[PDB]
Order: sequence, then structure tokens, then C-alpha cells
Amino acid sequence: EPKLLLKINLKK
Amino acid sequence: SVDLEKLAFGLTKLNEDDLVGVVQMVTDNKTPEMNVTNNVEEGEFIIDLYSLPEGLLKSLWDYVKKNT
Repeated sequence: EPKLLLKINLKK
Repeated sequence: SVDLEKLAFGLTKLNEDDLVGVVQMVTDNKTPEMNVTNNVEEGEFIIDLYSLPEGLLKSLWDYVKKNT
């Protein structure tokens, strides 16, 4: 069972 | 009903500011049950669209369509 996880890296 | 995989793909088509706006909308509406990871130290978010309510998913989808 596939799930797309959305990882978002912000400016630090 | 939002197609979650098309939503996830479409979210990567946003520019940096609009994707930050997605992060803003999600963190402003999030509850522990929607399983949003926000590593505050590392400035990173992991969104599990499969744990979001349908109204928020619809808002995200319309947001993607409006900004692409």
C-alpha cells in the first residue's frame, strides 16, 4: 500500500 | 473527494512562497490526529495527506489549482 509523504524543508 | 496522490504531486509544483503558504495553512488547522510532523529544530514539515480531513484536503487542492 503506497502513501506519498510530503516533506517540506524550510529556511532556517 | 480529493485524489491524494495528485494532491501530493501538485503540491511540489508550487513555488517556494506558495508551498510555505501550504505549511502555514496546515499548521494553523492541524490537530494531533492529523499526524503532521513538524521538526521545529530542523525547520522541516512532513505532511501525511492521508490523515487530513476532507475539508482541508479540498482547501489544499483548490490552493494548488489556483497557484499553478
